[PDB]
Amino acid sequence: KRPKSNQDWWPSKLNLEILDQNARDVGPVEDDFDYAEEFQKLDLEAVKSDLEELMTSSQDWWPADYGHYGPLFIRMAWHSAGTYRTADGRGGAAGGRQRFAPINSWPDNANLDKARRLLLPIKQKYGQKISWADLMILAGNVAIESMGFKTFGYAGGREDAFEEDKAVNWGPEDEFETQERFDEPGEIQEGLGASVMGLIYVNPEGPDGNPDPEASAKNIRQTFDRMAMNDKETAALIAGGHTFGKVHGADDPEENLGPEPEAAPIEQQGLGWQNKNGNSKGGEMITSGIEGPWTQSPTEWDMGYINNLLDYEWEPEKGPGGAWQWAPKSEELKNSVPDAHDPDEKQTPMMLTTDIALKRDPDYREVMETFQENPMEFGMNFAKAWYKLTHLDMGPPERFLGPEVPDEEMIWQDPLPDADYDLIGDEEIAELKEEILDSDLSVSQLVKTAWASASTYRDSDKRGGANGARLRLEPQKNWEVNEPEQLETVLGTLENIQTEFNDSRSDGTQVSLADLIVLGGNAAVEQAAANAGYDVEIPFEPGRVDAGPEHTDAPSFDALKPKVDGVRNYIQDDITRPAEEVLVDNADLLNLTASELTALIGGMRSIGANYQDTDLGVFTDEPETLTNDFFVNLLDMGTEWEPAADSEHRYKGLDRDTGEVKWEATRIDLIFGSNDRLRAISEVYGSADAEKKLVHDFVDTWSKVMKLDRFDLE
Amino acid sequence: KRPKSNQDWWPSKLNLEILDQNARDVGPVEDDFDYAEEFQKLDLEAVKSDLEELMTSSQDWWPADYGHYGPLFIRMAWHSAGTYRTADGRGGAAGGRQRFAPINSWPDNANLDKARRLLLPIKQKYGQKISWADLMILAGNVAIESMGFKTFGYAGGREDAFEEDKAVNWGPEDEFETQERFDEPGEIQEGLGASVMGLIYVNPEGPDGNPDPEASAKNIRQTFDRMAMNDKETAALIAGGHTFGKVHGADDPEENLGPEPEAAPIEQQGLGWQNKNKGGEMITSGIEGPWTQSPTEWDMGYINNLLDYEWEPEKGPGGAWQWAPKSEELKNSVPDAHDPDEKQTPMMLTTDIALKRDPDYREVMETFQENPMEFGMNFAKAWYKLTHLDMGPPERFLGPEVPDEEMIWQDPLPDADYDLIGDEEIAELKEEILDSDLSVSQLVKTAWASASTYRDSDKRGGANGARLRLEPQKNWEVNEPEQLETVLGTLENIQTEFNDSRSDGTQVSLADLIVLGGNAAVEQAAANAGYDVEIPFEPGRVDAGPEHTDAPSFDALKPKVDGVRNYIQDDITRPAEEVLVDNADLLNLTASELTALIGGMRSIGANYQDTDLGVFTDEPETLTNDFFVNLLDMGTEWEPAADSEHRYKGLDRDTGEVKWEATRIDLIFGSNDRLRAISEVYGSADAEKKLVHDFVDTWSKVMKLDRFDLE
Ligand code: HEM
Ligand code: HEM
Ligand SMILES: [C-]#N
Ligand SMILES: [C-]#N
Repeated sequence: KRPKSNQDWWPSKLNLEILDQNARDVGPVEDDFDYAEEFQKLDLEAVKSDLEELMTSSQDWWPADYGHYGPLFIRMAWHSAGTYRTADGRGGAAGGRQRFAPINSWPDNANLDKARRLLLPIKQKYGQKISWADLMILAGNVAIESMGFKTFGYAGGREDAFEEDKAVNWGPEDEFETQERFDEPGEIQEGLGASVMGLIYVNPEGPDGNPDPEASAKNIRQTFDRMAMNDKETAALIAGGHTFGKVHGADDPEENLGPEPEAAPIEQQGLGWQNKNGNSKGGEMITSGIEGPWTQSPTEWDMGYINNLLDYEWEPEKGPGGAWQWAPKSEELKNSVPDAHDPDEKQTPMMLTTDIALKRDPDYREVMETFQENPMEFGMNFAKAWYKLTHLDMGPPERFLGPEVPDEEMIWQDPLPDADYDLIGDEEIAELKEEILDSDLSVSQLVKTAWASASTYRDSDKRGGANGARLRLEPQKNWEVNEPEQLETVLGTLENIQTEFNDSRSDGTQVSLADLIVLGGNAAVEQAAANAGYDVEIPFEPGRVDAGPEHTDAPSFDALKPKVDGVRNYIQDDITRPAEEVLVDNADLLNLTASELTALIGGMRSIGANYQDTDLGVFTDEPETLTNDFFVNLLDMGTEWEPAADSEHRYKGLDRDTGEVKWEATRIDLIFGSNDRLRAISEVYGSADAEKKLVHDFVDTWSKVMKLDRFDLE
Repeated sequence: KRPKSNQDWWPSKLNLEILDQNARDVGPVEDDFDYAEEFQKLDLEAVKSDLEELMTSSQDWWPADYGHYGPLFIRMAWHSAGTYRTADGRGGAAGGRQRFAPINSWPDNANLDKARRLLLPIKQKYGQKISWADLMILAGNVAIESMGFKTFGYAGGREDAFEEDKAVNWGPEDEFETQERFDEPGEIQEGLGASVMGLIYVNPEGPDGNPDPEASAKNIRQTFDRMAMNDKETAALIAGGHTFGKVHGADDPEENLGPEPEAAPIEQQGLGWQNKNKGGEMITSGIEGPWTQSPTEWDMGYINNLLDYEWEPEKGPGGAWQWAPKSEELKNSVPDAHDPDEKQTPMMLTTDIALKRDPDYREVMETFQENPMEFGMNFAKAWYKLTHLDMGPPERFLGPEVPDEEMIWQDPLPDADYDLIGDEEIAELKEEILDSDLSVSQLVKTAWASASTYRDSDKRGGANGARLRLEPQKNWEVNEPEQLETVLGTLENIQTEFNDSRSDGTQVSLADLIVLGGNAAVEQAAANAGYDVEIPFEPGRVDAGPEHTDAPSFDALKPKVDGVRNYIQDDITRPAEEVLVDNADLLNLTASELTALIGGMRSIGANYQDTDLGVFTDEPETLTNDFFVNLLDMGTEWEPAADSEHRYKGLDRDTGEVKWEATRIDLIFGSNDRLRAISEVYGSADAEKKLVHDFVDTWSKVMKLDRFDLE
């Protein structure tokens, strides 16, 4: 059978596998592979020409509807980007993970296995020059362009993943197509981007399977908001997308489709949902279980969707696949659309509950009305929304590659300004270092502020980080965890240094507050190491700039607000999961391994950079001195631990003999002495001759985090 | 909550996580870390001195029984080594994995969390110079020596792991202390080293919890045989071990002990089994009492108590089955473990009575009782074997306490009493091999047959020694005996002619010729494809003889499935691809290395019985990426072959004509989501050179796995 899992024996066991994913890159790609460099060698137009030709090259094993695969490719692209969540920046099209379980087998991705398979020859032809991730989005773009609508732009640069993202929690359900995340529409459990397990956003038949358009709109609005889209963008995307193609449900998928890819026979070679006698029979194609086209010309860009939806009355009915769908009352639309496969037959348009939701909901209705009255505005909004949808997880403008990248930078790219001055050199760096350390700022203050600046970075969607010094802007400047009042004091002192440095120059050289924050942190770490007798020189990369409020969507940064911060021993008093689980989730966003996280937390506790300057986990008699005291004292059996009475997050470390309170700590600190694997790391660092190693490892991790958003080396 | 793993949604999904463990080494240790070099700097005597002091240094949180922790440490070491299984070489003491789930929380390891904790100060004092794995065995040895019994030897060199071994299947049960693996004692499901989930070998109360000693003996016999031990070794180890210490069962563990370590509160800091209502009231197994009158002294006390008195079964204070003496001569004959002023009566386990009631064990025990010197030496030798079985060949045994005598279970190798060949001679032999009547396929198949027996679990097997030419390997079905003899015959003639033509004292071994021939053949296959590759070759392998080979012990290395040769035994229970992954793990391969290997190999064509299964190329013996290009071609449709148990047919989608034949070994690379992603890379237009180089790198890595003398 299967070798089982510790997770099965102990469901509550800390999920360190997510951090192990950061210890190596699976797949056959060399260590020195530079995708950006490879994509630069690609003839994008040649790939687009091949995709254009593919659009009308029907393959017998999956005949193209209306002789054009374009709509199928748009759906593939929308589903690829559609899993994105702003909460943690996970999901999305950046790694092409629709190709792996569990996403490749979600019911909502039924038959996209065939869509991706149609693209295999092109992928093989261009090889490493174009990733599956980039290719899936490009196919969607070419499809839209080939059907009469010029796209807003396209950027390459999405490097392919070779496995699923183990850190994504898709929901609490134990079964696909079920929901245990909301009681009332618009009240979905926080952190989730969809209202049902296994679906992209919402149920096409309506909430809980009920054809209730009004209620459907509530979930549509909430899920799209959680995917960074407002009402106008949402309506533009749905209407633009459903302007093309059709839904498939010749019969009930529950009884007519074979196992999803992960459960299918080996001879299926990665495909799934085999149709019982007729996978090539387009006339009996089954995907969602809903049947019918939305418009009269499913392969042409026009106002057909908005017109059919708004200019006619619709009623809920039961389709041939047993699913809820809507049909028009009048016969003005009866057989007004050619059959997707039978040239001698016609079909009547249909609408989904989620489409009717756009007409019933007052706010959405207003948008659709305006679009209908102004087709130009409809196009403008759809083009920009499609570009946003497919590029929002790619990070800053520097990561957007290729000849089709728009000249206009969008706010959702969190753009950084150019430095209109000369960068400081080694001499200046050393001077600023001494000046910051000689200020009224302490080592703890400097470390805390540099961490506050860099710690917002998340590798999921490449947002956040120290470049830009957005820490000094809304909303970060007022986040509780950053201690607003304290932060102001530190920033003012650094700004004064910046001013004095800039005014003392006579050659055009200047320094940004962004660089001073990081440089101050580095100087403070070097100082703490020096206090312990170790001479360390942290590599410093000058060039960070200071971003302004005009180019910062403040509300969008709320998603980067930490609920738990291990370096600062901050635990929001409202979190549901155990603090250490959040700690691991956050560590993943910083691309840390379990060993790096351990060195970081342990080293940090010897410096003492806690929120509100508490002594939680500060197991040392000499604060601001980088040593392995945290581990030596944490592992000492002479101390016994227990939960603090009349407390929520505190534990007391008592002398096992006298009962004298020796230390105080939180679960963040104690997990390193409890979890089997973390304890093995702690034992290494807490050994007699491991101090120097811990110092070097702490410094290496500190430097790594400070540089996470510096793509000036990509 | 926590993300629901793909294995939860699809229980039958391939377990590639085991190969990912070979892709990265978790933990903080340097990439260029050499434990052997570090252990070499250790003052072993100083560590032993510290351990001897520790034996009588009682800690208040786990007070030593009889004022000596020796017996507890022996138990810790026996449990560390005792999970070893010969079937796959997994389990055992070599990585100190008793420290990680699930082993750290098995009921049989109750309170060893305290034993390991007692060793923490010594571990911290010596740091990287001594691993936990080495320290746990050393503590057991020092315990034994301190209590009056000289050990046969000790070797260091076990590198610590930083996580559990995900490839070990511990059994089918879904609950600890239950068994769904035997219907009759002595008939345990194959591949398992214990009769119950969560126990080391057997249930101390008896099979299925019945105090039946005769039946218990059947499970003892089978499980110890699965851990490489015969009747004399088994009896010596049990009697020797139980000459020391006691079993703890002050009350029922089911209701008096807190959660095991993995389930315990964070404040427990890694410990578990917190006693609810500890010393005088220690509860570990739930069985209570000493076996002997002097539990911290080596003597004949266990064998004498067992054989010289009659015992009867009863329920003890912890509610478990144990045996009490029927005579009052043994009443209150032992001092209480925490109070020398009070006394206790000895007890025996159903598994000890098993040694007296089973005819074969009884004969051994009678011999031991009559000859203490025979008992002692059998125990000393078996304890050394037990604790060193998974360390590999003699070259891996480190330190000043390694015995000069090498034992047969170490799979020893003879020294090379001659000068090694150089570049010029290597080239000559290479040419000679290629000029023979041996084909590229015969050469590759033979080298693979030689190198592929290596398993990283216990470091047994591999091409060094040329044991492929000896029993039992020369007769294994997978090795095609008749065909193998033709190849070895030709290489042996080349060896003879070369060795005779020399005068400077230089010689070449058959072990080296087999590998050199394989390398020359791969190079030729690459050249046929237009690529010039030079495979690194390391001379120095020797030819082991039957006297360096315990043949029966090598049957554990016999493959049920061989991916490179597309061999699938017709009796396997698991799907072929699951066995393939299990085997790949033993060769330390990642999913990508396995893919490069199988795909490249199919273009060469080295199949068992020279079949065309998975050989998706029009030009065999030519190293290309044809396997991938053809496997991924949608112009081909696949279906199981009618009336076939392992075959599939690849048909032209627009004709129905058969284009190819294949097994699940071949098709999994085009079915599994992750393997397909790897296959797509190699089947791309500009990936042939990369595949050739990746195949060569993997081939070379496998050829050198047992060369413990490089990196
Ligand atoms: C409230 C959000 C949405 C829901 C519930 C939804 C729903 C559905 C369903 C049930 C299908 C048919 C699957 C099938 O049977 O073949 C489909 C197809 C489609 N969707 Fe949507 N969709 C939504 C949003 C979007 C967006 C945002 C786009 C793109 C900008 C898009 C584009 C398409 C296209 C082009 C097709 C037709 C595929 C084809 O002809 O094969 N959808 N959708
Ligand atoms: C059929 C095989 C064996 C079985 C069923 C068995 C069973 C047990 C049980 C149930 C305990 C008591 C745990 C406790 O309550 O504290 C124990 C203790 C012990 N075992 Fe065995 N055992 C076996 C083999 C061995 C072997 C091979 C050795 C070492 C060569 C060993 C040495 C010890 C020692 C020294 C203790 C005493 C621990 C102490 O005093 O804390 N055992 N065994
Ligand atoms: C939906 N597409
Ligand atoms: C048991 N040992």
